Amino acid sequence: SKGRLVIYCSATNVMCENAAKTFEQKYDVKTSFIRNGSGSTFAKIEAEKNNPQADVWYGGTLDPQSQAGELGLLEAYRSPNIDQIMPKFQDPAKVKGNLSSAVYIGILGFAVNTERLKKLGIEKIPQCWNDLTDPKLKGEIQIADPQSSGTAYTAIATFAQLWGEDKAFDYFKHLHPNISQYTKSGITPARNAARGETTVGIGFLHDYALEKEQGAPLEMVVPCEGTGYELGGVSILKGARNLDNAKLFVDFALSKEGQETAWKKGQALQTLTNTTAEQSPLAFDLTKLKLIDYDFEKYGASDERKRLINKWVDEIKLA
Ligand SMILES: O=P(O)(O)OC[C@H]1O[C@](O)(CO)[C@@H](O)[C@@H]1O
Repeated sequence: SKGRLVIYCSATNVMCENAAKTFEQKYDVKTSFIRNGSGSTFAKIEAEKNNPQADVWYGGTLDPQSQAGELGLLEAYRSPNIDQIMPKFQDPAKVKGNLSSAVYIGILGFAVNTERLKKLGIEKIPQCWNDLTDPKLKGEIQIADPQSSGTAYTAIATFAQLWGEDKAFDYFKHLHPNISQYTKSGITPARNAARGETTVGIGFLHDYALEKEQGAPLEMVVPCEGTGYELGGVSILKGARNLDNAKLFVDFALSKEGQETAWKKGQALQTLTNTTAEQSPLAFDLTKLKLIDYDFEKYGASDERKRLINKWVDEIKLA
């Protein structure tokens, strides 16, 4: 066993486990992970900043990792594999120097349980963000909570960029009566839509694509007004105990093999950032989508992330 590695993972358990096992088997490193939301994981790393408990932060959305970079929580390391990453996303965070790197892309949207829709007596599948404010969807939608979930923050930032911040919060307020719960995890609305516990889930479409691929009666929607996206992040923690192995993990996560195994074995259907990697047949093609130019440098920062989340809690979660 060539050393150890502790991962804070913010992707799904199945993806994290497959990455940790594939790394351990490829490189003989004793690898373990702890899984938590992108926002939850940031708070934990910030809290542990004097005596870091993990070596790398893998998966989840980029914005909290960018914020961690800004706050001095990360250790800069540019993997030679960055040369293979889509040039647009080679060094995308607020603070340059690859404190954080982009390992995948996820499209924000929603999906609809077409069988439950029918039971609600609704015949039209919603096609726009605006449709989700219709009163007939009372208690029939779920979205995550940005206090824990990177997905929820990606949505907030997407809406602020689309409509302007004030209209974004107006949207949250009109959406609110249709939300049955603000979920801790970004993926929970996908799971509950798949279950038919809810009719509409808002989140990253590859999660819905996997439920669909496994039989769920879901129709995925890229909303007609346009939408944003996540970059999945990988970052080394400042003070990492196993630095060398952390660098090796970053290499692997940015590698053709490390990215392909996410969809080949890890049941994770994000679009890959390594231009030499084979994409899943179910991965979204960004060139075909109505996407805003999501400003990672701007929203992966405290003056947006802490401000908007605290504002979201004040005006939406409370009143
Ligand atoms: O919203 P959360 O809980 O931080 O999780 C975000 C992550 O969940 C996923 O959608 C799971 O596939 C990831 O692509 C994304 O990075």
